[PDB]
Order: sequence, then structure tokens, then C-alpha cells
Amino acid sequence: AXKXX
Amino acid sequence: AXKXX
Amino acid sequence: HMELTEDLNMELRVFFDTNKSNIKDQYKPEIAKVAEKLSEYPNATARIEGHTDNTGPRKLNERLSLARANSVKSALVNEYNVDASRLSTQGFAWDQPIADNKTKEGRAMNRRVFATITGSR
Amino acid sequence: ELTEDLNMELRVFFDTNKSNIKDQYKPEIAKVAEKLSEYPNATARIEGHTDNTGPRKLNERLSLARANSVKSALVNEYNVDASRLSTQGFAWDQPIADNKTKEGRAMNRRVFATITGSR
Ligand SMILES: [Cl-]
Ligand SMILES: [Cl-]
Repeated sequence: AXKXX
Repeated sequence: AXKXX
Repeated sequence: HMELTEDLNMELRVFFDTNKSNIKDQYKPEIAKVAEKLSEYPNATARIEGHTDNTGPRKLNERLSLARANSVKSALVNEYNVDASRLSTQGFAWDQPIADNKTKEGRAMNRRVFATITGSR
Repeated sequence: ELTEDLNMELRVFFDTNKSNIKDQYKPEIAKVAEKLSEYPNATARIEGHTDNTGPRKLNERLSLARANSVKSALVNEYNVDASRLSTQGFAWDQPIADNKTKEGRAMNRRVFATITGSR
């Protein structure tokens, strides 16, 4: 469920 | 100047 | 963002009486529509080609076939204010039959003008 | 006789881990809908993507959710018939830019919809 960047 | 048919 | 294109393709068929190159009112509605689509597709152009059946002098028919193509162009240019630079005309005399010249029906079919409209927007 | 061929390419972009459609794209989507209404035989191929960050499974679902979000707008916000729209997600398998820069990742978080059809 948790991407980042 | 003159086709027919 | 988004890209969009619409390609137009259409063919008009006009038929004439023997040794006649006049546009019969029977095809005016057909012509009116071509003009409308030429308006909807400002970049659209037309390749107008006239023909004749195989009766009569060769030269008479070469001139008659062209006269028939120019008659349809004149309808678009004069009656429908279409830009003449968008319409090309050519005569093929009796070189491109679509029907039997030995029959009355075939000759009627050969006395024609075929117009191909193509364009994009 | 006559025919008219319709070809469209719609591109929608998303923020990280989101599948919501920004207002800036709404107008484009309305244009697509309009054309789909003018060309009843036209269909749309909606494909979603993600950048290379995060879990594989998450991106598989997210990319699909992104294509479906664009379809949902079309169907519920623009009266487009759902039966005429296809959707699919490709996770991070089809990048259009390098994921090593923030601009490239921005470009990969998207949905491309190709509309085709004649009348
Ligand atoms: Cl006829
Ligand atoms: Cl962007």
C-alpha cells in the first residue's frame, strides 16, 4: 500500500 | 459537333 | 494534452444526357452536400473526372468529357462559393467505361462525372 | 457515399501513488467524449502506467486504477458508454522516459488513450 521519488 | 444511341 | 485527426473521403456521381454537359437538378442535393463537407474540411480537395459513352467523334467526346467535369466544378464554384483552386477537372472521353456501351443503360452510366473528395482536419 | 476516420491520442498524468484526475485534464477528456458521441462506432483503448518506484503489485494495481479512473470520468462524467472502452495497466514495464529524474517519473505516471473509428 506504501512509492516515493 | 454532331453522338446518338 | 491530446491529438486529434479526422480523415474525409467521399465520391460524387453525376450523370448526363447524350451530348449534354448540363447538371440536371436531379443531382443538386448531391452537390449541395459535397460543398458542405468541403466547408467542414477546409483543407479538402476534389479530383473531378468526366466521361462519355463511345458514340460520336473522338475529339467531340474528349471535349465533352472535360466540359462535364468543368460543369460540376462551376456548380461548386459559382453556386456554392467553393474555391476553384480546390477543384481539379479532367476528361477521359470513352477510355474508362463502367458499363456496356452496347446497351442504352450502359451508355447512360458511362456519361458521367466521378468526383473524389479527400482531406483532413 | 462518404466516410470519416477518427483518430485521437489522449494523455493524462498523475501524481505519485494517486489515480485521481486533475482538473487540467478534464477539458481534454470532455473533448474525447464529444468525439466518441460523434463517432458511435469509435472505441477507446485506455492504458495506464506507473513509474518504477514502489512494490510491483502496488504498481500493477495502480496502473490499472489509473486507466479505469480515466474510463470512469468518461462514463460517469461524460455519458460515454462503458461498453466502448477498454482499460489495462502495465505497471512500470512501458516507460516513455527515464525514471532516474523526477521529470521522467512524472512522464511515466500516466494514461494514454487511443481513440479510433469511422462513420
Ligand atoms: Cl443513372
Ligand atoms: Cl508532465
